Amino acid sequence: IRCIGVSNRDFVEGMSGGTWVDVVLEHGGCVTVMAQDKPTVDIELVTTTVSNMAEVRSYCYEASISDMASDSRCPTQGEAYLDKQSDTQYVCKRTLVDRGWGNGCGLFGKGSLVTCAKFACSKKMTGKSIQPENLEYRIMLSVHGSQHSGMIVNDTGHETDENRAKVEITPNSPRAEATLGGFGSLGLDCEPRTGLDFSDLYYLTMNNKHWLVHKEWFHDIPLPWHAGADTGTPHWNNKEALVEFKDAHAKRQTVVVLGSQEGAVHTALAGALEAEMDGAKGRLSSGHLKCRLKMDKLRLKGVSYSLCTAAFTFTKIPAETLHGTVTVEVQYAGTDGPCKVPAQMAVDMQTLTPVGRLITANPVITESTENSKMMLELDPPFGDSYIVIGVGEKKI
Amino acid sequence: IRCIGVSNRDFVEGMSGGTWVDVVLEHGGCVTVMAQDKPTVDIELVTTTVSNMAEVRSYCYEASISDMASDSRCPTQGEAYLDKQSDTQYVCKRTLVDRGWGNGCGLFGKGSLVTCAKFACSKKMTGKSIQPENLEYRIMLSVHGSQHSGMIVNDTGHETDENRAKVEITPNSPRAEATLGGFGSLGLDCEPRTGLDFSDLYYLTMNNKHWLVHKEWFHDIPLPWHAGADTGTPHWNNKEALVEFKDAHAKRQTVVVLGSQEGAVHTALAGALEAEMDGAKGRLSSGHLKCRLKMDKLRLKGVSYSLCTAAFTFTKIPAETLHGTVTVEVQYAGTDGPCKVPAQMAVDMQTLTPVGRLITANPVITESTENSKMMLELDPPFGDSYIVIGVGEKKI
Amino acid sequence: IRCIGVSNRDFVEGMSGGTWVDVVLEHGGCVTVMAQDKPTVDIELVTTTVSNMAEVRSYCYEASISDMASDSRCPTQGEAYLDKQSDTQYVCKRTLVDRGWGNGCGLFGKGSLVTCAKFACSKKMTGKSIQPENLEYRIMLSVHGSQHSGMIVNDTGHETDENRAKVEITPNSPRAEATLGGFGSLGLDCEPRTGLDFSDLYYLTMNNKHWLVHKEWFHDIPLPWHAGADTGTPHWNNKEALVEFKDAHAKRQTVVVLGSQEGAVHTALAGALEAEMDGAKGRLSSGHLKCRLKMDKLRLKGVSYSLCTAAFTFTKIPAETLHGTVTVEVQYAGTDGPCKVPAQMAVDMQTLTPVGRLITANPVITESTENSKMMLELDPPFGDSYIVIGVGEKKI
Amino acid sequence: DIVMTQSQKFMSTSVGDRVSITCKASQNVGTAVAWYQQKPGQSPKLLIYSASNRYTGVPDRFTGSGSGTDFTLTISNMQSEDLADYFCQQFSSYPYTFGGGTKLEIKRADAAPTVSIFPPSSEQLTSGGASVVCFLNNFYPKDINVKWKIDGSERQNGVLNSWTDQDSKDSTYSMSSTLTLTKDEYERHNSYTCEATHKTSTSPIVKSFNRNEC
Amino acid sequence: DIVMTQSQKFMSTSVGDRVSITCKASQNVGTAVAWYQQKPGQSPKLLIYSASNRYTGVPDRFTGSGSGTDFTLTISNMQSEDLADYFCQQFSSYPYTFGGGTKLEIKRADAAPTVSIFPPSSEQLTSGGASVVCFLNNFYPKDINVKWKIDGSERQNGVLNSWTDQDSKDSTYSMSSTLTLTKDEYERHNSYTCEATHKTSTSPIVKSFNRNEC
Repeated sequence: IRCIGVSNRDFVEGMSGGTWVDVVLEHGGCVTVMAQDKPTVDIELVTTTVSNMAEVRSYCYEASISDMASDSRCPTQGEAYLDKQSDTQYVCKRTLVDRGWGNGCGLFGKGSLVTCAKFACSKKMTGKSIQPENLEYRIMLSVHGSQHSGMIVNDTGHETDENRAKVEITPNSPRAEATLGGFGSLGLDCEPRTGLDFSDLYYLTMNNKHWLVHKEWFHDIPLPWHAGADTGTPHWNNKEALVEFKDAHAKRQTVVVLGSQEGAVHTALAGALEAEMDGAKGRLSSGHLKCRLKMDKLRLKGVSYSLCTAAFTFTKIPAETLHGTVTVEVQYAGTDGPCKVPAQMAVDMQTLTPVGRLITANPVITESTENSKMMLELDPPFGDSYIVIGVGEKKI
Repeated sequence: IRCIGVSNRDFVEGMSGGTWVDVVLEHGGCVTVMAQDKPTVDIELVTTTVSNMAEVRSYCYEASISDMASDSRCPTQGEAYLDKQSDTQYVCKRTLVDRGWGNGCGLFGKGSLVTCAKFACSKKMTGKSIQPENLEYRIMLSVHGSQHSGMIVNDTGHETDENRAKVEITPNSPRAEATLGGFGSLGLDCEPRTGLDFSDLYYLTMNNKHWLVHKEWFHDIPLPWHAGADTGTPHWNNKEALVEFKDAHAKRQTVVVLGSQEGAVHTALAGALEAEMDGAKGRLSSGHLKCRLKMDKLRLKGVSYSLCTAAFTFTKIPAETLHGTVTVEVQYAGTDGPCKVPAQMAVDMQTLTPVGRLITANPVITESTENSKMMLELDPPFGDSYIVIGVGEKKI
Repeated sequence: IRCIGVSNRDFVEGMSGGTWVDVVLEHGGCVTVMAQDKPTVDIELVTTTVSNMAEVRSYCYEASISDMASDSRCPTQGEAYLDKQSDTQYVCKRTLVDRGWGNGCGLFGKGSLVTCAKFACSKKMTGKSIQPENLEYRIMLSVHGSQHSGMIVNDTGHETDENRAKVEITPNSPRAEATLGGFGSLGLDCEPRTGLDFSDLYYLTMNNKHWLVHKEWFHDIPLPWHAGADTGTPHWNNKEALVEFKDAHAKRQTVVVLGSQEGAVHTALAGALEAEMDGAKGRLSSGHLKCRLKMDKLRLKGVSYSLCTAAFTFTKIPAETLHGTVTVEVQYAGTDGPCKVPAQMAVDMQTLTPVGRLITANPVITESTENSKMMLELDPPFGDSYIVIGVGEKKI
Repeated sequence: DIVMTQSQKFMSTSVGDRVSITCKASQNVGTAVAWYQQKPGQSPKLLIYSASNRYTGVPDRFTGSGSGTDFTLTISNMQSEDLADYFCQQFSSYPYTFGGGTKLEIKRADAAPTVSIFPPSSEQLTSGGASVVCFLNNFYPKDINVKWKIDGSERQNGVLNSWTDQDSKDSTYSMSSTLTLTKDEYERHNSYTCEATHKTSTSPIVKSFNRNEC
Repeated sequence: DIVMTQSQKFMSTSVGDRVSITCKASQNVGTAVAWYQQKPGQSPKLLIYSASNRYTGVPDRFTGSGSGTDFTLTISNMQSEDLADYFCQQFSSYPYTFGGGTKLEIKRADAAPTVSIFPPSSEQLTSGGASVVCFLNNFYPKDINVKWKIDGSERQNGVLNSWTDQDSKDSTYSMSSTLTLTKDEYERHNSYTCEATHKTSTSPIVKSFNRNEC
């Protein structure tokens, strides 16, 4: 559960170091802990939420130019400054240009032009900082046993119904004890500040999308960048390099917009995780954690029962999984109190002997409903073998 | 005249070709042209006026700072920009500074300060451009003969009394012919655009003083420079470097004015001519010219006269001059029409043979006043020679 | 406290020499003394005040000239002295100048001019002497233990609170015993006359600013210098060299002011400490001292308490500091008499062994207020580790 | 959205006056305010930007001041070329709203209107419509009110008023007031009156005719 | 020298109003204009610089606009803390002259003054001077005029008027008007009257006494 089809599988054999088993979790995969002292517990990471981000720099995806004007003082002369050079907010470039004679003034020699243009950004891209504090995690975990195989993926009983607890982990609390009612509680300790390798990742937003960026990328990029701390009106740095003021060879110095770059930043970003967000907070998905799982208190709830009478049927037939495990659904029509279900992977029948690991721990169908389902899974040996259920002459 | 005491002397005696003698003139000195058959003409440069100058760049001798303010965004942000960064006209420097905890915010590693100050210049220094066009010259010239030695230096009548004339020379007219009434006219041709080596000299003004500056000095100097073309309000370049914003290991970043530099520019200028000006126009004094003097038409203002009777006296006694010439004043009480005055430098007594050059040309006292003065000068030899004046037994 | 964010850090391991640990202090930084025999004491220098300064020489930043006059005695005749040569206070320079003929007197070889000008200074710069006597120091010191982390930087109480104390050290008293109430008293011995390297530093004032200057600079500088001992009226030495009396080849000898130098002295001073004042005493800031700290009597006030119950909840979340130490705020809701606070940096989870140095000494929250804060800081090992606070199941 | 209120839509000024034009923002806009002047047939021209900065080429007679919600354009030593419409505009947030405008006109001595009344022409009375025209010419100040009566009863519907711009030479205003009614109604009444209320008389100027008289 | 004219020395405003303060320069000053506010006992504080730029920390309610000769400070959504004196200043050339100031005060409902008249005290009448005092208390608006009469004849010399600042709680004004004359003249007349003209009454409030009556 929260397992099987996921296809990225890690089995961790353990129950030695007093449940000291340490495990890594990756948003792609999941690790199942099988320990004789315990029912087999399925851990998977889900979403790592980041909250309380702050803005750092920003950029201009799409430049826009407004009012182009110029003046020239003829021959040697402190490039006559337009008024537009005093307001910032205007690009200006002072170049040398021939004004001969009928350009209006003697010494058709080399003069100077000063061209200026108002510069107003369109759209934007605003980095954001992510700090190890106010970092969260979400670990959903579940326990095989035999719950209804249709419940393999659900989030309705996140806080109730057999094995299924939603554990939060955030810095100021490396530990959370997940109480799975009746199985005891799985001691869980994780290092939030270590694994994900943050503080090197600025959180980045183009128009209605998101990313992550290693610093020394987003810190160094050649576009106009707002100072980022004040949203009142942009007072830019840069402001060249998204605007190329260029000339030919006569009397003119022209200016060009460059037609945003929004296609560049995309095609520029490579090897940067995708990301999504709901409001002030945002949810990455790339898992990394180092969790030392304390298996200390886990109480098998399938001990001290009888063996469920004879009346087992397959529903949907068995199947093979990935790394080679097998799953089974069994519907025990046997009307009894919650009861233990015999299952053995047998090599032939010359002598019904246990062959190969049975990893559901102890399947126990809990209902009085007289018709119930339990999904138990097991990994039989390499050669041909039987999966067997029940101990009565009605066994199937 | 316009000669003698000047002590920087050039004699030019090569009147060969059709009065083609070429002469150089230096505001310090003067050259006298002495040519057999032509009265000796004294040329001297006086003042080279420059007019219709234009402004090029300018600088700030004395900085002044106004309103210092700052803000800081605490570790992990950008440098929070003050409003004062959008107006130009404000120096701003963004530096890194520790803000530890009770500095108000966690992350005790390094934040950022942005300090800004209004920057308003006090006084100024404004270069000006000098172009070869609208360049003038002034050449005063005079002719020895014998006018009253008290008139050696005067200007009240540079176009009437004696044989003085004030010649102008400006580009669009390399030639000026000075008509000295009765001596004919001295053909004069000068190259204005060549000699003085202009176009490399910006005309420069500190407070109420003036200079000249080779370009590649005044073009490169490290001070705040106004663009020079518009006087409405300064929109500076530079700005820094007359203002040092400095900090000390702390929460502070301070700012200093630098207390003008006006003493630097002075002590910086060396080998730069002094200059003065009488308004829009200004008068350098350093002479250079190449003048080809056409001696063609010069009439001897002393031919076809008698010899002035006997009655010569010395007034003020003779004297020696510099390069070795001798001057003499003689007051001929002889009452006669304007008449020629005999003078001979004779080595010996009895048979008075001419010895050594007599360079006044032909001294001719012009008055009917019965008491007149004539200043004639001549260069005798080394050996004890006599200066002699007169022909009658009354000669002195 | 008086530490953490300062970012210039010196840790000085205990001294098994009987509180004989010797420490250097620099106005930039601070050294923390950690000794098992003691609570960890934070020392920092603040301001070194200098008082009872005396004036030595002075200079003239800005020269001003008043009345220029001259006379000349003609050739044979010494330089006729103006009356202005008898008053001092007047620059005078006797030069040789041609007076020919109509300059009024025979002998056209070379006369003499004497030009003189009244010389009156504007502004001034007055050095001052600093002597090792009447030299002070100010050392503020504080002790980590338990204290509102918001109090990390404050002065309101310097004579009260937990234990802060403001220690003065001046020559005639190398020692001061700082009594931090209840912690005993830190024996402190410092050599005032040695460290700062004075007697070589004149204290220097331009207009409304200050500096320090190595002697053999301020003693040798080429400007007019007042004798410094009497303020009645300036009787200068020098008085040339801020005034250049110059003249070309003519009848004139001119004189120039030089337009202060105030920009020079600034641009001249480099590698010179800048010191602010406030009247008669100037506060430098550059620290140097050799202080032998006597740790003899320091009584830990956190011994013989219980362990504060369960109710520990971090605030401001932890953070990293500079050289790698960690700070923590903890608000112990559980209220009792001052109760010792358990803290251990643990390399595991199950059995918590002490790992890495805990340097706050013994954190003891002193209040009855039932809600209190204590800032304890500690340096854990290199690898991943836990910071742990509390002993009860409610520990966080 | 931000409202910029110029409460004085019209101002009369003499050459040399200090003119004060006020602009009030409905919320704090800091210093993000521009001032323009506009003359007929032309685009507006910028005078002041960001509350207090004079644009290049603008005479130093123009100064902007204020911050927050209250902004003022001052014209010192007003000249005749300054007669124009003036607008403020804010740039604090979109939309970049303008004030309603203040039209500056020139003062001269008061002058009573010359009033003339015109019955419908015979040619118009072939049409079934009838217009009675009053011209009120060469008056100052511009404020004037016209009341029409037919056989003693005021008529407000069907009155159209048109004003000339202030005359470029004599600084007066002129107005046409036209009462339009059906021809049938026009021929059912005899007395037609236009009454002009203006500050130059304590009672209105009355022009009236009886349709059937000569 | 440049004259900066703020023609409105006093403005009454309600909280929430758009306030327009005008400054007119006597010659073109470009955008070289600042605006300040000042409260009693404090130095002025900068609001707007170079015509249109809002200084940091100033509420966005304040916006400067204009250029050339005409400058405006607009306060949108005026708040009670904006009550203050406002000044423009130009930086085109020395001297850096200020406008004359505009004092912003708050509007409330009109309120008639309560007027009380006080003959000279017996103690003052030992002195040879005599002061007759009228208090005119708790009125709005501030504009009020007091005329004194002695035995029917107006007296203007010797009248001293003093006004409180607008009250911080009730927004009213109060005034003392004191007629000082010699004791000898005071005892030669019987009737003394102070008359207060104020917009709250069509005729002045009259307080009068006869010296020799009780």
